[PDB]
Amino acid sequence: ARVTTGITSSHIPALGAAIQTGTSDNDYWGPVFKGYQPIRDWIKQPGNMPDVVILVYNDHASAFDMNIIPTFAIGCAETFKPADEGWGPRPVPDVKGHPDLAWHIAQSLILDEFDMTIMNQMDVDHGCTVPLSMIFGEPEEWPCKVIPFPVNVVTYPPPSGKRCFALGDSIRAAVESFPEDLNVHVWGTGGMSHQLQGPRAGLINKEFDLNFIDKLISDPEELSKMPHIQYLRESGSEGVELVMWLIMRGALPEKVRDLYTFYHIPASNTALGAMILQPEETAGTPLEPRKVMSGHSL
Amino acid sequence: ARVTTGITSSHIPALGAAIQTGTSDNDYWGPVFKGYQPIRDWIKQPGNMPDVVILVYNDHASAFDMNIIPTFAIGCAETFKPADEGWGPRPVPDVKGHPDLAWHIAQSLILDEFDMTIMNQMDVDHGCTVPLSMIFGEPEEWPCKVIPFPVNVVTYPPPSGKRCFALGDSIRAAVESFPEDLNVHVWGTGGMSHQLQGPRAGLINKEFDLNFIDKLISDPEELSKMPHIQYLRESGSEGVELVMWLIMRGALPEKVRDLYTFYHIPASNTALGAMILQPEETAGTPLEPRKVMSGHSL
Amino acid sequence: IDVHAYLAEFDDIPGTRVFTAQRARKGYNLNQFAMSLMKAENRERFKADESAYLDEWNLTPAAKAAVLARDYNAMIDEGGNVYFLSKLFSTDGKSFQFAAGSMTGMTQEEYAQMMIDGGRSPAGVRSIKGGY
Amino acid sequence: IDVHAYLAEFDDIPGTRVFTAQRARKGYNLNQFAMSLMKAENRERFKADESAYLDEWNLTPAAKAAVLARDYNAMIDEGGNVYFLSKLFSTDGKSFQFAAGSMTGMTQEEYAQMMIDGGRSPAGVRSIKGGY
Ligand SMILES: [Fe+3]
Ligand SMILES: [Fe+3]
Repeated sequence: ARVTTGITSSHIPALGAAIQTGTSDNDYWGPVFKGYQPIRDWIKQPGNMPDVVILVYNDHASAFDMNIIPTFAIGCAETFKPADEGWGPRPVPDVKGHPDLAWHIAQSLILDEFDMTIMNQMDVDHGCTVPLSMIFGEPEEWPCKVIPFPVNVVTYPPPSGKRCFALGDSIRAAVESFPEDLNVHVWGTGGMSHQLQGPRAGLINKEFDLNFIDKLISDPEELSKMPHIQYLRESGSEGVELVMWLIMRGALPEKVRDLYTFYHIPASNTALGAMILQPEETAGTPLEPRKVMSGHSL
Repeated sequence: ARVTTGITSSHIPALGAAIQTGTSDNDYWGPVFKGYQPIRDWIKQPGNMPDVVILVYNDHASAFDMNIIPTFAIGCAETFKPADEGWGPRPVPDVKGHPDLAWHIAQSLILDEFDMTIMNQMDVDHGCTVPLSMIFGEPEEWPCKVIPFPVNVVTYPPPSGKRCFALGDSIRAAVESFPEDLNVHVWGTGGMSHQLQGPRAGLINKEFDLNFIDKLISDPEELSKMPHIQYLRESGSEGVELVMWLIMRGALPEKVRDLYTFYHIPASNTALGAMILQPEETAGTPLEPRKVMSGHSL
Repeated sequence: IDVHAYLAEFDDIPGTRVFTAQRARKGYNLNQFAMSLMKAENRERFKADESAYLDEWNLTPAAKAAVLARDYNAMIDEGGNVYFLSKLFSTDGKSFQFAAGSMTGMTQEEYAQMMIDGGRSPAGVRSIKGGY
Repeated sequence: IDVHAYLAEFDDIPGTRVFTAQRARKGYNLNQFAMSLMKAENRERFKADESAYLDEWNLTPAAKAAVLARDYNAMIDEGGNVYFLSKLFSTDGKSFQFAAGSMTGMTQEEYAQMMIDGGRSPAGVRSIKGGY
């Protein structure tokens, strides 16, 4: 019944592995996990923990192969098992969804002219589970329900920044019209700048990244006009994942308060970003410090 | 690169079974197949045979089960096998697609803000092959390429008539931007009025059906405003398939010329409808008779 | 725009049960079982012993009985969808016309005569509260 | 709007092969092969005899040789997509950073140090015709 906060976060596999192999506290990973600590401590606080999390991420050729490629999909199943992506199933708890809210949202988006693909059975890869591990740690069960929302950014063309932004506003409407008074979150996961392929792999554009976060907060409507080619050219071929952050942003009102922001280079092949946004109207107090930028180059 | 004509037709399985059991000439089916003769002859004429057919239909829980429900899908596969719907695969040649044009339309539609689901492997059920058998007979191989275009009208809600209408125009734009000078057709299949379920099964509304045909030709814009509830009320719960007709209609200009129209009651549980529309500008000469209505009740 | 208003209206149509999310969720198992009959081997196994076959699909006692009794109205009440269920009467060798007529309480002969005569008239079976 | 104009600019980005429809169609067998490595059973069989396993996927000799040589740049040239191919290097026990670094020509160590230092700068690698 209410989208109280928007959170963005990285979901690269290397983070789940640091945890798995118990190296999340070494010289390399330590600064990264430390940067998530404030989010961890914030979300646990009473009234900050969500009932349902609508997790926007892109399937990494896990649940969808080359035979079926949906632009937008929504998981309306009861349970979602962690996918086996080559190393065996990720050793984390099964993701429990919320069929009632999920189906309600799905019906609303179609009536609102978004050509949704409803999924009643699908495995969730690192794109969905790594963010849960980063923010909720290693519980025996996730502390809330999760509605997986896979977006295609693998096979071109992915949806436009303008479409994603609009979809975000549609989700907020469907959530607000849901009878139960749930505390709902929208997480935009992926990014930031990075390139995994070819001679240009290793590309990082901190200028692009920081500017993106900046405009995402104050001028999302203008940011949603940014064409695909600009993401690719500037942030790397895989940096295009950032379009998904616009879905989260669009679910929030015009005025938002950024309670916390973390930016770090490098995290495997990427520049890592994570933040907490809440509508100015009901926002809480920002954290101290409000912004943190780690990495040898920062 | 050209959408020359729009054709609509029934796609009920009974027509396919009639052909199979050589009962297509009996007292019951003869009138029906007699009505398609003019179309079979017209299309086969020199220069009427299309190069490609974008066949719009609704999967009948064949290619898609309860686990994946796409609103709009497009088959970009090179070949499609007839589905086994309980009797074994339909004994008709394999459907050959047009990947180049298929992928072209897929990309254009997504850029045009339609959340397409690309299918690179899918069986085509009776909704797709029956119309083929009705217009091309029983060739050893279908005379042209076919691009399957499944639309969801089984699980609610199906797309809106307005969305379907807008989609057709987008398909035409996509076809028109394809570098090759192809003769493309857009067939809207399904309908007309009927109810397969409950105490109300058997319902037929010739008034509604006849009005639908009329408005689809002269005022599709108003027809695309008709809400789901009206189809369900007046044309039976399964008569909602007619929305798919707006997709075919939307791909044709404002001024079209109806070359042929056949309406017959009954055809199994339904009221059968079939017609050939063409842009007034390049429309061929209407057929004689241009309009025909069969059925003991007509 | 209002999903609740949209859905509420379908309740005013007599002798009709629109396949909405609520029904889809209820008949998930029954509809998936029906889908399994698209495979020739599954059909043979089902035919061999129907009851045993149904036990592997966790249907509710009501749904299971409806299938074994081939009561399509009862199956739709349990969340089944006509298009999914067509797989069942198809493996039975029946047509769509058979299944539809069987749900009207009419005899296969009368249902056929009715269709020949123009089908069931919408007059009086459109609105429950409007009576038309 | 101009689907052709849209795809055409992807050509001006240096050292980058965007996964367009053209590449997806060309690498369909290679990507579907990689997908199969998600099932442990397939992983083990492939590992037992890669060549024999690959032969069941009807890859082009170029695509097969690329896989056998673990040449990711070559694999991408044959239509492979990085996320599908991750199944392959994950099968080998390699990280995403190893795969990425292997396509740059630098030694694993040089690539790692570069990332620590801030990664590859966009300067000079945004436009082929522009040279910036
Ligand atoms: Fe990702
Ligand atoms: Fe149909």
